[PDB]
This record gives sequence, C-alpha cells and structure tokens, in this order.
Amino acid sequence: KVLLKVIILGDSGVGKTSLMNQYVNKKFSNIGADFLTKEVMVDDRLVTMQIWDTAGQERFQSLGVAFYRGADCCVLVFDVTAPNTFKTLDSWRDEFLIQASPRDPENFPFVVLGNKIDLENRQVATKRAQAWCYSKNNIPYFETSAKEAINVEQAFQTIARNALKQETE
Amino acid sequence: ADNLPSDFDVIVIGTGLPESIIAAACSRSGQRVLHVDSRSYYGGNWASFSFSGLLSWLKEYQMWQEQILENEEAIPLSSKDKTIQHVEVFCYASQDNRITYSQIIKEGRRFNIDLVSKLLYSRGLLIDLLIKSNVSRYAEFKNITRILAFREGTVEQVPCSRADVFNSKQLTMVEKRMLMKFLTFCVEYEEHPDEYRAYEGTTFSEYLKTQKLTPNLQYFVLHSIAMTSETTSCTVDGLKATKKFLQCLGRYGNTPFLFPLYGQGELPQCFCRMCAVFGGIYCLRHSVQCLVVDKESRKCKAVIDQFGQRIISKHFIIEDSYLSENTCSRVQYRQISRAVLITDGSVLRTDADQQVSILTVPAEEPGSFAVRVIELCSSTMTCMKGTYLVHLTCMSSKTAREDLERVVQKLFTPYTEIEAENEQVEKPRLLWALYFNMRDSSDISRDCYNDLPSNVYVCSGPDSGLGNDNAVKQAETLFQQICPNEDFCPAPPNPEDIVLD
Ligand SMILES: Nc1nc2c(ncn2[C@@H]2O[C@H](COP(=O)(O)OP(=O)(O)O)[C@@H](O)[C@H]2O)c(=O)[nH]1
Ligand SMILES: [K+]
Ligand SMILES: [Mg+2]
Repeated sequence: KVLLKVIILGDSGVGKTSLMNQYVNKKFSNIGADFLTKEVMVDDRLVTMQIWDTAGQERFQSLGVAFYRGADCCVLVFDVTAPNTFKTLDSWRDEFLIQASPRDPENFPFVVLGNKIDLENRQVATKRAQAWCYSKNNIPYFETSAKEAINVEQAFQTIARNALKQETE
Repeated sequence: ADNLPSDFDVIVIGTGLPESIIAAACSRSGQRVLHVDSRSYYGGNWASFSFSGLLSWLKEYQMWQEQILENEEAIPLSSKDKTIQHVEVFCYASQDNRITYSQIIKEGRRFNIDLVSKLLYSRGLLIDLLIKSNVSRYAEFKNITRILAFREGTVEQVPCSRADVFNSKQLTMVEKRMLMKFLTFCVEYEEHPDEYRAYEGTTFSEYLKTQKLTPNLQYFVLHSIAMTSETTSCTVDGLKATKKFLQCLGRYGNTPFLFPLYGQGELPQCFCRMCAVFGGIYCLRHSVQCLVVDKESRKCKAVIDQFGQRIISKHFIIEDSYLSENTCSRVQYRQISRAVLITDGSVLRTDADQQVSILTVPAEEPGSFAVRVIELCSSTMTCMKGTYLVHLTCMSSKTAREDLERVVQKLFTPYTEIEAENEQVEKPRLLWALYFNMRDSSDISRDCYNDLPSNVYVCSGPDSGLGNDNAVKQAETLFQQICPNEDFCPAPPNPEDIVLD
C-alpha cells in the first residue's frame, strides 16, 4: 500500500485539468476539479496515485506552499501552440523547488507534457522542447492530446514510475 | 478571459483564517468570490514561514483618484501593515550533537514557523467544520502526546486519560479518589446542579477551593484541565471547560489535542482551496488602494486595486490590518505576546523523542496572564531533525520579551561552548529565539470603525486563546448577514447520500 502525490503545473489554459480528467475518467469536455485518485500498476507493484488540480489558482500565479507539500512528482505542462506557455516552464520549475524543498532536488522527478498536439497550428518544435527537457537533468518529455487521448495513458505510466521512485528513495 | 473580471458578488481582502473560511462559504453557496492579498504568501497574520521566509518577514518590522466616478467618494485603505511590534532576535548557537546556526540556515526549508500558536480540540468549531466541509482532506494531523504542568516552578507530565492515571503513582490514593470522582462529575456537571449551586455568581478558581480536592489536584484541574482564566472565568465557565477537555480525550490519542502537519499555517490555505475549487479567483501580491462609496446610497460599490482597475461587488470583507489609521482612530486593540524558539531538546526529556507537548505556566505577578507553551518535534514537519520548535504565547501586559523571557529562562538554557559535567541532567538548549507582539483585533465591534458602509464587513486577526473558535464564529456570523438562510459550508455533493435500488 503506497500513496503518491502528483501535482500538475503550468500556465492557465494549457490543459492541466483535461490531462487529469482524461487519464482518470477517460472523458474530455468542451467546474470544480479538486483531486482525483487512481490505482495503478508500476512494474508489477501496486500503487495509488493522487492527482492534484490547481483549482485555477495559477490564473494569477497564486499557488501557495500548501499545494506543493510532499509532492512525489511534478508534471510540467505547456501548449505546443502557445510558445509563451513553453517559456514559463523554467519559472514553474524554479517555483516548484522553492515551495516544495524536495530531498535531492537536482534529481527530482519532473515530467514534461507538450499538450494539444491534435491542433494543427503548432508553434513549439519537438526538438526544441526535447533540448530544454534534456538540459534540465534529462527529464522525460511526452507530447499529448487530452482531447483525442493521445499519449496520456503512457505519459502517466512514466509519471507514476518516477513518482514511486521519489517516494521510495 | 484570464483578464481579472470587473465584478463579483464578494470581494475578500486578506487571506487570514477567518477571511478564508468566509470566502469558502460564500463560494460554496454560489457567490462569485474574489480573494486578494498584498503579501506573496497565504495566511496574513496566520501564516507560517521557512526559516529564510521568517527572517524576511522580520525585516519589515525592524493612481486612483482618476478612477473615482461621478457621485462617489473613496475610503483609502492601509498601504503599510502595522500589526507587529517589539521584534527581538537572538542567536545563541555558534555561527557556523552541536547544531550551528549554519545548519539551521542550510536546513531552513525543514522549518515551518507559525506566527499563530494554537491547537485543535478533538471536537470543536474548526475540526467539526473541516470534517463536514471535507476541507479535512487537505491536511494531515498529529496528536498531542503530553500535557505538562508547571508547579513549584518545575515541569511534570500530568496524567489525564483515566488510564494514564492508573499507569502512574504520582498521586496518593486519597487524591486519586478525589480525581475520578471529581472528573467523572465534571464530565457531566450539569446533571448535578447542586455542586455549583450558589457559585454561579462567583468565578471558577474560587469555586474549586471549597471542593473535595487538595491544592495539587486543585492546581492541575485549574491550569491544565480547564485551562481557563482562573480569574476571568466563573464556576460554570470553568466546569464547562473541564467537561470539554475530558470529552475530547481518547478520541484520537491520550489527550484532547491535535496539531496539523506542517503547522497552523496550512489551515487558511485549506479553506482558500475550497473557495478556489468552487470558483474563487485568487490574487496574491495584489493590493487594493481604496473602497468606492456611492454618495447617494452610502453603499460600497467597488474597489480600485493597485493597478487602477475598478472592481464592482455587492459585499466587501476586509481583515482589520488593511483599514486606514483614520478608519481605525477609535479602535482599542489588545496585544499578543509571542516567542519562537529553536531548541536541541525537550522541556521534559525522555527516550521517546517525537513528542508534541503543551505546558501551561500560570501568571506569577498581577496584571500578567497565563503563558501557553507548545513544543513541536521534527516529525510535525515544523523544524529540522535534532531540534524542537517551542512556541510561547500569552495575552500581552508589556512587551513580548518582558512578558515571556522569564518563562523561557526557567525552561531553557542559552546554548554555549561550555561543556557541563552531565548534559542529560541539564536543561534543554536554546539555539535561536524570537520575541514579538501581534495586534489582537478580535472581539471588536463593527461600529468601532469609522464610516464603513453597511455592506463592508471586517475580519479580525488571530486571538490569544488556545483554539480557533473565534475564527469560525465570526465567519459564521458574517455568512448569516451575507447569505441569509443558507447552510454554512455544506458538505460537497455525494452519490452516497441517497442510496437507491
Ligand atoms: N484541442 C485541445 N483542447 C484542449 C486539450 N486539453 C485541454 N483543452 C482545452 O483547452 C482549454 C484549457 O484547458 P484546461 O484543461 O482547463 O487546462 P488548464 O487551464 O491548464 O488546467 C479548454 O477549452 C479545454 O477544452 C487538448 O489536448 N486539445
Ligand atoms: K512569476
Ligand atoms: Mg485547470
């Protein structure tokens, strides 16, 4: 029996809440998201994942320390069609380390999701996002679509494995 | 969108506990809420800080006329907080089993220093509200494991749970009989209205005198079980307190108290989250310059923030610290004496390190008040391993240092580079200490404030008492005026309430 806390960070409008709902509830839309729980198998070991939604408090960058307490993994999401949501990835990463103070922060489990790949007017190149992800101590990068449910399940399988690593270490 | 909306139903200024509970309630009921704060963190005077965050907090205490429309006038708001005073900091540990100041800084993030030192009773306004509203899912709790008393000027654990008594022999069997008999009676004093008959008019301490109780037990009950103002509390008030104490026992641990992991500071955020979940919009680092009054109706119409934006609302909730000195010229505040200490040992040493204790030190000289001492261990996630975080509080008399150092001195000994013959028998070491006074704006009548429109409500900061009942009660009272006849923070929807075939 193991409980993992995973938070999903990133600017408003990138798809954080949809990524969560798509993963747990396999349902996409278009109010009231808090946190979802899901039982999963990570390399044969049974774990429990607790996904925390921002309840929109990032709209004006007002997420408090309580929100980060004891996070096992931090998902950084951006919109491949909105280059500015990609440039804030560092600021969200820095913030996480500031507020969460994790053990061995230089190796903390960060997973980056380039969302909305189903949209045709992409502005951020796969290579560009991969280079940045690599430069940050080689963190995993997945391109997703909460709308068409592309790569979400697999993306969360890694998020879960990495979350369990941090929780066990 | 993503541009701050220009109108809401409720605008709340300040993210202290009272304010957050009321914002949660309004949002839960369906009101569009805007919740701002001038600080870069949540809590206001209910906040908690990392060590580095605290030093920054310490520091401090050591554009709209063109927006005023036709037929309006402004009520400027405060632009500088003046609720903290007499800050005194001492670092006894060495600068760089011996914990140096450098270690404190390195592990600073392991600390979560509450500006408010309170505890939760197993049953009470806040805890009952956390369970009912489900805000409880946002926090984890730790049980208080020891109740301590300070008699003869000496520390000692007081047996409470009827079991804890029969596992000790610190009391004669003549006193134990008076105990069970006395406690079992208090647990239901209103069933025997013949024990506090004529004492109704008198105080509690007075009442205890004429009872089948020695002075020792009479002490423990008066200061550790009831814990009420032995002077400012009549017999009823005192008995009622004991009943509360006793009933809360054994519900989670061997005492009636719980403490939130990471500290009291997590509580306002728990409620703010509920507000957000139900639609509340949050803005930290966002001050309001003034209130906009309709000269005709005399109602507050909107606010103007630091950016020059007019934001309309029907109700305005403001925490005391944000009101101008002019709006507060007649208010008579009280003060809270606070002391924060980082120690290398427990006030009462034992094998079992990870203990959370509460010690009560009665006032020695007249004009002073009982001092509440709360000791947190590292597992409470409020301090680094190897240290204890001790909080001292009391209604003010003079300055924080003058009111409390006396007590710190009797319990702790300043760290030094002088090795003693035997440390195990020595008093715990004080590594770092902070003293300060906080304004007490609790129990202040609304009308004490000048010219505030009827649709503008005021929240006080924290009180000097052990619990948060004042934070819940005022919120509840506010909700009754803003949303008449509406369940206060009802439990969120659930598919299990009504079970079908
Ligand atoms: N086309 C498309 N829209 C998406 C996707 N994920 C989310 N959205 C939409 O983009 C908007 C913002 O999404 P939301 O999940 O609320 O993300 P959040 O604000 O980061 O938590 C909503 O209109 C969603 O329906 C996606 O994968 N593809
Ligand atoms: K920022
Ligand atoms: Mg969202």
